[PDB]
Amino acid sequence: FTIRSNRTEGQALLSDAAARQERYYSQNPGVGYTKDVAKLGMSSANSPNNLYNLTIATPTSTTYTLTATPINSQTRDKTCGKLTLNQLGERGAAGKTGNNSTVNDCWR
Repeated sequence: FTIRSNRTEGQALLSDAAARQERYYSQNPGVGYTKDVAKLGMSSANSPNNLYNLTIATPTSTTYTLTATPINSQTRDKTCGKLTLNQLGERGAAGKTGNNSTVNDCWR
């Protein structure tokens, strides 16, 4: 249960939620993406071991940015902090986005 190993759970929270966004959109034509985790078929915005909490922004009806914020013991993760993922598949960490060393290492 290193901070580093625990990041896998945060990454998965985001990737799984992105897949759910695409399904929700397809299942609900004309409605757009959702900020409600229940509509994604999730019973909690927390990751299974309560290491990250998922929040969702939908800047437009056809875009979303997912944020996994460390909670509980994972708040010690100063290096990677909040992980992010959007509808384009762009990954982020520690306030940065894209194909760079900081983001890439945080997604390992």
